[PDB]
Amino acid sequence: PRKIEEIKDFLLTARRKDAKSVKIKKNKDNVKFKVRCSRYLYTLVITDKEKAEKLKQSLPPGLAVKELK
Amino acid sequence: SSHKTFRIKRFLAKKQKQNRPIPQWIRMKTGNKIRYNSKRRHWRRTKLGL
Amino acid sequence: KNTLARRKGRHMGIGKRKGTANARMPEKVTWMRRMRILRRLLRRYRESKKIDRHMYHSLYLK
Amino acid sequence: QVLKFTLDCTHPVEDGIMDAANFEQFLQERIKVNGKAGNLGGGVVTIERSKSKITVTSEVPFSKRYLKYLTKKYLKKNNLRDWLRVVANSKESYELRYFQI
Amino acid sequence: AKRTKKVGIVGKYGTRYGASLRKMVKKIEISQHAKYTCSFCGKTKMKRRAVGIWHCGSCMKTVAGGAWTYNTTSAVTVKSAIRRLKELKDQ
RNA sequence: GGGCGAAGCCAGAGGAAACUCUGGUGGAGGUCCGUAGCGGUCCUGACGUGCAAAUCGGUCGUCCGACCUGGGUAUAGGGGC
RNA sequence: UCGGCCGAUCGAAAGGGAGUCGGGUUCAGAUCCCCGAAUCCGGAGUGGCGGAGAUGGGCGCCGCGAGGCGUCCAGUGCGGUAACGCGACCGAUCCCGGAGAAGCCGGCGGGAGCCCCGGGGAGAGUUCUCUUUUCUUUGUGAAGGGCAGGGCGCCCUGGAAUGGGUUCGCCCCGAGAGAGGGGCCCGUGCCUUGGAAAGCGUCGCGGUUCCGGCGGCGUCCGGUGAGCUCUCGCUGGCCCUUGAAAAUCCGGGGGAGAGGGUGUAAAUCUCGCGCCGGGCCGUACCCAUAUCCGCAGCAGGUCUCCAAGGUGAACAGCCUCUGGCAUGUUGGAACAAUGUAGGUAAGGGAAGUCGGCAAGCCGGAUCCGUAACUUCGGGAUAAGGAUUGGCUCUAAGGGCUGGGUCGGUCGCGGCCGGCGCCUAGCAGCCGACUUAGAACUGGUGCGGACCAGGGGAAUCCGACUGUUUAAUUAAAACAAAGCAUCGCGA
Ligand SMILES: [Mg+2]
Ligand SMILES: [Mg+2]
Ligand SMILES: [Mg+2]
Ligand SMILES: [Mg+2]
Ligand SMILES: [Mg+2]
Ligand SMILES: [Mg+2]
Ligand SMILES: [Mg+2]
Ligand SMILES: [Mg+2]
Ligand SMILES: [Mg+2]
Ligand SMILES: [Mg+2]
Ligand SMILES: [Mg+2]
Ligand SMILES: [Mg+2]
Ligand SMILES: [Mg+2]
Ligand SMILES: [Mg+2]
Ligand SMILES: [Mg+2]
Ligand SMILES: [Mg+2]
Ligand SMILES: [Mg+2]
Ligand SMILES: [Mg+2]
Ligand SMILES: [Mg+2]
Ligand SMILES: [Mg+2]
Ligand SMILES: [Mg+2]
Ligand SMILES: [Mg+2]
Ligand SMILES: [Mg+2]
Ligand SMILES: [Mg+2]
Ligand SMILES: [Mg+2]
Ligand SMILES: [Mg+2]
Ligand SMILES: [Mg+2]
Ligand SMILES: [Mg+2]
Ligand SMILES: [Zn+2]
Repeated sequence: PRKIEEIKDFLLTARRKDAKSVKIKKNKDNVKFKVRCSRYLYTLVITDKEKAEKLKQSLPPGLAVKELK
Repeated sequence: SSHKTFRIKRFLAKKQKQNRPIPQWIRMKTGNKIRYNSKRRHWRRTKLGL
Repeated sequence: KNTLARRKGRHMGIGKRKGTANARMPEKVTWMRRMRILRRLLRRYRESKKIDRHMYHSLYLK
Repeated sequence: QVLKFTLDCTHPVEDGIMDAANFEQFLQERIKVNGKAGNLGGGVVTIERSKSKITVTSEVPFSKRYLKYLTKKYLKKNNLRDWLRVVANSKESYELRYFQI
Repeated sequence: AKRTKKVGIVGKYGTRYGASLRKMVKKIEISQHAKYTCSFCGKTKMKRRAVGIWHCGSCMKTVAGGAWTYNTTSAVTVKSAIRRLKELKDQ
C-alpha cells in the first residue's frame, strides 16, 4: 500500500487507466479514500469532513465509488 | 513418506487399485472356480516390495 | 502472599537456602552493579565540576 | 472527576423477588473507600435511588466492577444468585436480569 | 595476590603430564601467547595467529615467524649471514 | 545447574633494589559434583517356554571433549576394517 | 578479430540457492482453495506513458521594459571541505575486487516473545464468615514511508604528561586521545498506509432445513528484571586443530565505440507507473508403550522443532494450568503358603559370609576448621565441629527529576541583565531482590516431603582423561603423551 499525502496527487491517481475502484471509509477521526490501482492501494487520509465531502463530488466519473459503511 | 517420486506414487497407485474384492457376479460365471481374491494385501500384515 | 512475606524477609533464613551464596546472588553480578554505580557517580561528579580529571582518574583506579 | 455508575433493579422488583430499598440499605455499609467500610469514606461516594435505579456517584477513583462484586455479594446473601445475573447493559451501568432457558 | 608459587601459566594443566613436561611447555606457552612490539608500526600488538604466522592488529601486517616465538634464533643468524654474503657478493 | 579458581589486570602495604605480602578482578582446564545424552559396574536382583533370540529395576561410569548423533560417501571375503 | 572453467556427466527434500503474507473456509486440503494485501524472475520486435539525459551562454537585431529573430559556442546530471548524498546518471572485449563464504567456547549489551507486578473494562468462580477478591480475556501480517534504538577500525576542527579516556574483563591514543560537530550501516522496535471493513470478548435480534447474517459496546493505561527462550551486536580466549566448494549476483578500473547540431533533439537509463507469463513432480494421514523395524497393537530400537505457575542453584525431583489420557492384550471375590517390590524391628553390632554381597550411615546451605604426602598444581566437601523453623522488626546495598539572586517587566508569562552562594550537598518520587543483626515463639522441631558425598590408615597394578570382547570377562588388557631405534634425497 501507498499513502497519498496531499489532495492533488489523489486526483490524477484516481484518473489513471488502471484505477479499478475507489473506496471511502468513514472513521471516527478521519475519512480515508482508497483507490485500487494495478500495483498499489493508494490511501488518502482527510482529517476534516467538508474537504472529504468536496472530494466525494469531485471524483472522476465511471469509477466505482463503493462506500464502506 | 510424504516426499515421493512420481514413479513410486504410480507404483503405489496400482497396488491400491488391485487390492479390492472380486465382483459378486464372477461367482455366477460358467465354470468359475474362483471363491475370493487370494491376492488381497493388508498394509499392516504384509509389506510392499519397495 | 508468600512473595510479600519474602520481601519482608520471611522464609529466607539458613534452613531455606539450598543453593550456594554465589548461585543465589553471583559475585560477578554484584561486582558489575557496584562498578556501574560507582563509575556512573564518578562521571557525574566530573561533569558537574566537583572533581577534576586528575582526581577522577585516581578514584577510577581506586 | 465524577464517576456516576448505575445499578438497575427493575425485573426482580417488578416480580417481587427482591426490593431496591433493602439493596440500597445493603450498599452504604459495604462500600469501602480507602479500605474502610461505612460512612461512604466521609460521604465522598454518594448513593440515591429512583425506586428501581440505584446510582453511585463518586469524586474519587472508583471501580465499576466493585459494584458488580458487591451486587453479586447481595444476591448470594439473598439466594438470588441462581436466578438473577448482573449484566453490563451499557457503560457506567449494570442491570440484573433472569437466566434465559 | 600471587596465586601460584611456580606453575604460573601451566596451572591449567593441574597435576597432569609431569612436572618437567609442564615446566618445558611453560616457557613455550608464555612466548606463544605473548604480545610483541611490532617492528612496522611500533605498537605492542603483534600476536600469533597460527603456528608460524604473526599478525599485528594495528597495521594489519602479517609476518612469517617461528612456531612459538616471533622470530627464531636460527633465522636471525641466517638474515645476518645472508646480508654479509650479499655485501661480499657485490663490490 | 553448581564447585575449584590458571594466566592477564587493579588497589593497598612492605622494600635500597630484586621484588614480596594482602584484598579484589578475571575465567583456564582431554578440571570436579551432577541432568539430557552416551555407556553398562554390582545386585552374580527381575525375567529366563521372557515384554525382549540380551529386556527390565535400582545402583552405577562419563557428561567441552580422543564428546554424542542424522544423512551422504569410501573400503568386500583369505578381502575389508 | 576476440574467446584456457584445462574438461563430459552425476552427486545434498539438513549445505549454497531470488521472491507470500494476513483473514476465512472442509467430514477429511490449504503459506496451495476464497477474500485482501504484496512480491521475485523473464519478455515486450512493431519501441507503452512519464521523468532523466536536456535543453544555457556570446554577439548582432527588433522590441519602452519584459520578451521575440538570426548566428556562434557548450551541454554522456548535480551537491557536500570530507565521510558521503540526491530518482535516473551512455559505454563493449578485457582486468581487479566483493558477496556467496565459514570452527568451538567465554563475558557483556540492544530488541523481541514469554513470565511477573499495579490499575481500567467484559464475562465467569466463591460468598458459612472474610475477600474493592480469584480466574479468563484485553490484536495488527508482508511490503513501503518516517522516527527511536544499537553499532562503526568513517569524516572535519584541534593537539594531549600534572597523561588522559574507558570495560564486568579489557583496551585505546602525536600512525591524532579527550571534547565539539557530522557521515554511514542495521533497524525484526514504535507510529503510519495496510487497519478494522478483519479477528477476538461480551450483550442481544432475526432467520436461508447448514447465514463469512444483523446490531450494541469494548478491544485501555502503566511498571519491572543477573528472569527464560530466540535474535542482533561488541569484545575476548583456544588450536603442532585455523574450521568447504561451486552455481549465482554485484561493484570498480579502462575507454574500443555510440549518439545531435541547438532540435520540444539523439544515443542511452540500475528512476516512477503501466502490459503479459511462470510449465513439470511431491503435498492426505501416522511419525510411535497401535499406522516405521524387531514374525505381533512386542516394556526394545528409531533424527529433530516449541516449551507455562510454585518450590528450588536448576531443562533436578514433587504438585499444578493449557493440551491429552483411561492405567497399557481382561474383570470379580478373597487376603493361605512360597515368591517379586517396598518398609519397620527391642538388646548386641559383621559374631553372618569366600568376601560388609545387600541394606544401612552420610548428604543441601551458612560459619568455623582441615593432616600425612606431593610432580607444589593438589590432597580437600580431607578429617572434625556448630547452626538451620515460624513470626515481629532493625540496618546495609539503587534509579529518576528538580537546586536560583530578582517584574530593572507584558513575549499573572517570555529575550538580557544590576540581580546570589547548594560547592561537608539537599528536596520529592519510584524501585528490585539480597545479606547481616535482634527480639519473641513452638513438646529441641526446623536442608521436616523432594533433592541430597559414609569416612580414615595402608599394599599391588595401571601415570592421568580415553578405548575394549553388541549377547557371560571394563580389567592390571589396548591407546596415550614422553623416550629410543630403524629406512629413505624421489
Ligand atoms: Mg510392521
Ligand atoms: Mg571433565
Ligand atoms: Mg566427572
Ligand atoms: Mg559386562
Ligand atoms: Mg541374574
Ligand atoms: Mg546435479
Ligand atoms: Mg490437516
Ligand atoms: Mg497496525
Ligand atoms: Mg576523539
Ligand atoms: Mg470490530
Ligand atoms: Mg500434512
Ligand atoms: Mg513398542
Ligand atoms: Mg521382516
Ligand atoms: Mg499396546
Ligand atoms: Mg495398575
Ligand atoms: Mg483397564
Ligand atoms: Mg535391631
Ligand atoms: Mg538398637
Ligand atoms: Mg567372620
Ligand atoms: Mg563363620
Ligand atoms: Mg554395597
Ligand atoms: Mg583422604
Ligand atoms: Mg529464629
Ligand atoms: Mg587406567
Ligand atoms: Mg607411570
Ligand atoms: Mg563399547
Ligand atoms: Mg560382553
Ligand atoms: Mg619414562
Ligand atoms: Zn604493527
